[PDB]
Amino acid sequence: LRARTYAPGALTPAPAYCGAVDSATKMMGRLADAEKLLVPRGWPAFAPASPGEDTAGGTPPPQTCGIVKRLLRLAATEQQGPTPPAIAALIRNAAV
Amino acid sequence: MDTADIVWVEESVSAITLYAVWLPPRAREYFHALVYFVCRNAAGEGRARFAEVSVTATELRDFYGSADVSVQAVVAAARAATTPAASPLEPLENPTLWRALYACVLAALERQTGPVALFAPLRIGSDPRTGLVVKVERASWGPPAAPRAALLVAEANIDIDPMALAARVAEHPDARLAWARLAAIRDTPQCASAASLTVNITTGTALFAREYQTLAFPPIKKEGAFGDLVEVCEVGLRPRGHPQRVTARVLLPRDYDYFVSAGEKFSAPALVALFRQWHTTVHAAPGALAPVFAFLGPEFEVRGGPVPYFAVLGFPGWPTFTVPATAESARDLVRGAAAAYAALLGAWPAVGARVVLPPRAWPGVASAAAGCLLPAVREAVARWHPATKIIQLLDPPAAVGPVWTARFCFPGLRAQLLAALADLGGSGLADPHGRTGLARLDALVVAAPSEPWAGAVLERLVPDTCNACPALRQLLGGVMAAVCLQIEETASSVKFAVCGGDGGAFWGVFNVDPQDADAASGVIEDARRAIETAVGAVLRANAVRLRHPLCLALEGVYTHAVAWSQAGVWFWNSRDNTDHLGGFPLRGPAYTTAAGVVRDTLRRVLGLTTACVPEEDALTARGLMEDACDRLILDAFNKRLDAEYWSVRVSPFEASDPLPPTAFRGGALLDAEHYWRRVVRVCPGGGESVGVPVDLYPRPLVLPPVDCAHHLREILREIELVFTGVLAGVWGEGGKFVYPFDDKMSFLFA
Repeated sequence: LRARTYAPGALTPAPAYCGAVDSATKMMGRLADAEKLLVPRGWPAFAPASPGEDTAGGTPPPQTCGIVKRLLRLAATEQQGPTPPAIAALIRNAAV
Repeated sequence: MDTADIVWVEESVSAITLYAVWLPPRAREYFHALVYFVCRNAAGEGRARFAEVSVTATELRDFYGSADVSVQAVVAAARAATTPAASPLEPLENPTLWRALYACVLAALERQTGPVALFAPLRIGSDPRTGLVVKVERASWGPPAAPRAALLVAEANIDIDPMALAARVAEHPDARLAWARLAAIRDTPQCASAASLTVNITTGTALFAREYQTLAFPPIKKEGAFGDLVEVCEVGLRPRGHPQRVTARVLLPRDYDYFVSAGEKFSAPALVALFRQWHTTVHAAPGALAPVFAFLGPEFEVRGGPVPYFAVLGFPGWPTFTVPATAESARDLVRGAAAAYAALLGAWPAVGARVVLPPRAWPGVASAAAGCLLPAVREAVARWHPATKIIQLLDPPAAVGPVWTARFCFPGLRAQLLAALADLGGSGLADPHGRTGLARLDALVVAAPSEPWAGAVLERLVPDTCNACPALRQLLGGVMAAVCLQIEETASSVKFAVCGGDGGAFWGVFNVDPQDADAASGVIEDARRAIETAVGAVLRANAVRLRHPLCLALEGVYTHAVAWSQAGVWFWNSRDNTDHLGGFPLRGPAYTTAAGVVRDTLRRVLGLTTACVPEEDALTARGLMEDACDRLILDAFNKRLDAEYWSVRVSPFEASDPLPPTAFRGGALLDAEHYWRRVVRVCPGGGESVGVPVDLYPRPLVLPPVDCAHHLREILREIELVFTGVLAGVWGEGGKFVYPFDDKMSFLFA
């Protein structure tokens, strides 16, 4: 029950919002920055590919459906012990 | 040679090291070496003495094991090693040459001067005109002094570009990372001068602490004086291989004999850099020779080794013992290490299998030993083949019960056989001084029963000798086959029936009323005694003599046995609930819970088997099995966020995943990677299943969700492999056991 549903305090009124709201492109920039921050401790890299690049490869789809998947996977990751979860590297707060 | 000028003293020796290696003025057949002993008197007083030996080329080729070496290469490498400012890691180019050199020099010294030993009283006679030890003899004059230790702790910070490590790894796809670090450091020595270092040495009288921000400048933090740990000595020699006088400058320790370092985190480069700085500092003033600078370990080979050590061949002069810490038996470990160092003269484990006999003399000894035996035994030896079956008439799944079953063992047979066979074949040796080597082996055997370290040494040593020459393999196989046949023939008349084993250890069944308990304990002993006597007689028949008399041991008495393969077997005793399981893989922390579950379920099923019920019982049995599996999976849910729990071990000879680039940025964590590699598996996206080497990253970690379905399937296959056999054997069924993982509990981890 606890590991497969929203946290108890998420849907409770608060004076102000404490999340991350953005456009598409700046969201990509912030995601790249957070991934760079997290890489040095075990998190695997991304290695993407886009049309017009020097390597065609696969996954032609550009950053249109590739942001929601990453955001959802980041948001569904739980936390172990006193170490704050990974999402804190994007929201920039140690109380989420 | 004259005895009218020889001066005699009584002393003890605590270390033998290599000082110089040169070539006489006009000769290309042999070379000369100069060695240095650090002796002590009856009350504790250091002294330095020197000796000189000459080595030919035939002996060097024999100890190398091939005919592609020369004295010129040996001399060139020895001369190159003298300057550590530019070439500090010489033995990394070719280790076998250094191993052969050390072994041959030790053997020549032992043969020429006389018998020597460590930590034992001796009488030494020297020449006053030249100052070189000329004779050594063994005597007795009292309770020689006791060794002493000293604790050491060092830490260094070196920096190397990850690109070099990546390139070196790419060159050899299956290399260990410690070797890559060592090679990169070797390419650019100057990086070992700019490192930051910290050293703490604790002795029984003083203390020595230093903290260098950079190893090329004065210390930032200091405590203690160098003039206390060690003493500098100058000696004037006059060897027969030189035209003019020579001088030698050496270090003598004060109030200790060897270093002891814990194994929690051991790094070679720190010690190498520290000793390099000491070597550069001490040997500055002109007017004297310089020693060699060589070291050895398991990280000097591309694929590493399973037993760690750190061997010193030259500067500074005393050994270092690396012992794993965090063990309540640390004192026992250190005592075993010291005993092993003393007994084998310090060569083991550096030299390897050359401590017994050179690798180019085995075939003759083996042929001579086999030539005598007995006609039938010779015929058996000639036809030996690895994959053959002689005695052990059972098969895949089969169950026995309820009867009296027994297990017997011969403790330590291969080592005794090798010793006796080498002694028998020694008549073919083309030398009267090699027997000393064999003698050493004999001692180890006699100490095996009451000393664990001897047993471990023998267990590690016998396979190397066998791998050196296949003739030994064939001879041992033939003799063991003869022993097994005799055992079966004799056991066929004491109400015994051999059911499994190979000859070193076996198990069988008895023929007696299964009810009385006070009469079944009087038949096993008689059978054991009869088998022991018969095997002894058969061995004695073929002119084979053993130092330690044979002794056969009984390892338990049971009532039920089940066999599901050629290496798996389960024994159970239905009066105290004792049992034994053999043949289950164990490659991680999650492979023990499966073993416990298997044991419990098997016990329950076999307990229910005594309900004397028709085929319905089988159905009932099946139910129980399934239930167990269910519970296991549920229990695994609570440990879904643990990375070390699910990690599995991999050896160099298997195939593994490629190394992610980030792993090359770890730093000082790559030094302790001799043999094993631990790997886990994670899923970062959709179906990706990428790998991760757990041990190369600083703690704590930050990873995506673990992959539990993969590991759980891998475990479940092995779990079912045994249940299927039990079902097919106990009840004679024909249906395999299959657990529906994909349609019942796969939603938990999705």
